[PDB]
Amino acid sequence: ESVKEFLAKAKEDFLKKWETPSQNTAQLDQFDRIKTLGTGSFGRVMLVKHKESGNHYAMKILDKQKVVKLKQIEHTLNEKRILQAVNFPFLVKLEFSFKDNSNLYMVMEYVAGGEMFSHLRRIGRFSEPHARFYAAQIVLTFEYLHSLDLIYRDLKPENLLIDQQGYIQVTDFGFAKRVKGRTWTLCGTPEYLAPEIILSKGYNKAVDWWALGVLIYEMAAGYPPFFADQPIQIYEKIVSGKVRFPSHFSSDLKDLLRNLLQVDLTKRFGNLKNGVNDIKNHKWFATTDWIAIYQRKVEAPFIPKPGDTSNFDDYEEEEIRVSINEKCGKEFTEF
Amino acid sequence: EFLAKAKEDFLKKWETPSQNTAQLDQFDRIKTLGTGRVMLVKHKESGNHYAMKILDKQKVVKLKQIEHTLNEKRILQAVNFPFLVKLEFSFKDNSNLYMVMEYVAGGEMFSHLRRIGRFSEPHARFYAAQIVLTFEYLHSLDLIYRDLKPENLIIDQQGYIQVTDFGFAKRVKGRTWTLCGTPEYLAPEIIISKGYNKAVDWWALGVLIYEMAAGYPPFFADQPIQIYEKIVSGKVRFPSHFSSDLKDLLRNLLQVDLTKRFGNLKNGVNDIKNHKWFATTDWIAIYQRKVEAPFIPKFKGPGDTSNFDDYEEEEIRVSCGKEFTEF
Amino acid sequence: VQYLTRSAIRRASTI
Ligand SMILES: [Mg+2]
Ligand SMILES: [Mg+2]
Repeated sequence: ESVKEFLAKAKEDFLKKWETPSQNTAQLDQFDRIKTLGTGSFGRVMLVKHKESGNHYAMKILDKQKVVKLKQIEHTLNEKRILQAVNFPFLVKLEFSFKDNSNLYMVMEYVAGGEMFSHLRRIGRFSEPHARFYAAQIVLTFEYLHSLDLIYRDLKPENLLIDQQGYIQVTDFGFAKRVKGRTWTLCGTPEYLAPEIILSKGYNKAVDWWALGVLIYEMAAGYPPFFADQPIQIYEKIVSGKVRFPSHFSSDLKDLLRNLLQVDLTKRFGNLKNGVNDIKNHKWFATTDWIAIYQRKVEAPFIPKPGDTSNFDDYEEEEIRVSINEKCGKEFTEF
Repeated sequence: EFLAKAKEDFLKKWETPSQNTAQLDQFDRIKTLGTGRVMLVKHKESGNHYAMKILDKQKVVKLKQIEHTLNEKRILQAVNFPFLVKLEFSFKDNSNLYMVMEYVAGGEMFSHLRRIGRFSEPHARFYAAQIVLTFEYLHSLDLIYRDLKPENLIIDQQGYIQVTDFGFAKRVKGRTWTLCGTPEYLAPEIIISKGYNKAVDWWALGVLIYEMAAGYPPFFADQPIQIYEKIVSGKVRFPSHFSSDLKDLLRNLLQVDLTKRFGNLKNGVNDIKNHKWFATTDWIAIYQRKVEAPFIPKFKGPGDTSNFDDYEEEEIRVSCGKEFTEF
Repeated sequence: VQYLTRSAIRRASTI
């Protein structure tokens, strides 16, 4: 199976860069600071132009001191260390990284289309061939990531960026862990959490299969399967398990979701011995060409409108000052 | 005039405190109330019940909390206000600090809120007014409380709020930088490290009011960092059942912009006290506690802890002393 | 049923 063969060349390469992460692949003065695309609690994201190439990138400036104050040290190293070892069409690309006395830097491909969350909200919902298009992309990405013993743990619409070509690109690996065994952290959003997680059972990759089940549902309906304005009720409703499908759900879609949204870890699609094949063959994915999608030779249902931050917000623009003094030097040397 | 005198007696006490007015062998430690550890105690002689906060000298140190704890003690013992728990005694049994306070048998607001889910706006308004006044009091002494939240507000027998946990209160004419509090209640300034002031409590009030009315707090997640991101976003969605006047108030309280945050402007509290949500509030009436509580916890008699959860009881024995000289 | 979500359990002060 070319499928099995390609994931090994992939494991291999992931593994090289994983043992030997790439550091300082650029520096601040190679870029022009155009615009602040977003802000956070220990960093922001800036639209930049690489001076020599003339290409635009989304650049992440993490204030090293803030990162330590908020205890995000390894979460930070971990995301960087992962993005930098990873390579697949539908994951945002880390082009360059590097650091100052003051900051940490992560230059990503700029994806202007914004995130599926807004779009889905904007337009209400997605046709099933529409939803299936995005769904196909996730299945592959998980197949890839899981191959590397990586749990994503953060599937949700606002984490799926939509490129000019209309394809999904996954962002934010803060909570992704390389885990052979089982793990216990509560971290992903309430609507996408699997029963196991909520019961502090100690979960594994099958969680992402649960979450995919939720994404598909929301993409097809315009709301998640376990919704409630009260946080605690979101949790109860998941553990309960009762899922109702809008009239307009193909019998195929219903069947998929029953197998994805499945408490019985022994019967959940993804965790069985037949693997992702159970999903990739399911009757709801008959009209989908898996290698064409991987190669992006499949026409996308939607496309979003040299910059500019059109589909973004406006923010108070701050100087990127750098101390003459090296800050928190010891704890980030692995970056 | 009042504040003037309150600012006086608070000063007198703040510079002539009381220490070691009791001893461990004067109470029969009945049960654990909360979790450090707090125990329901009953005094031998008096026979009255109190709540005894027992602080482990060595974890305090190992956790670098000496100023903070020397502090709550110092402040608790010097404040006087209808909705502030009274410190009745204090002393160190040579291995851990002991603060003895009035017992407030009604329980955390927390457990009642979770049990019920959410209070009505009139119920919520009743509590809010009390904190609004308690903060005015406290700010007037130039104090910042910095630990507002349901699990820190006890309901007394009449259904009036009693504030415990002064763990993080500091006297701050000016500005401070310490990052403490509890994630869901932190204002952007304190997360964001460009220093902050007492306006941080009014933001917290907005969080409490919202959580009371709604049942959950405005910025919610299962990890603090995620909560911080939501707070910095500063973006808030309100339940549809929220009244418009309620919606208004929270927008003014949960203002990132210190320049338009209610309570931190020209009229101080009066902007809050005079807002349309509070129209039906007799503030002098609440201060005197001549308002009938919409809710009263079930108290049976001396020593009932039914309003509190159960907890394992470890023993408290004797064997880091030099550091608490003035405790 | 005891859910460990910060929407159910007592939230501890930022240590
Ligand atoms: Mg407490
Ligand atoms: Mg405390």
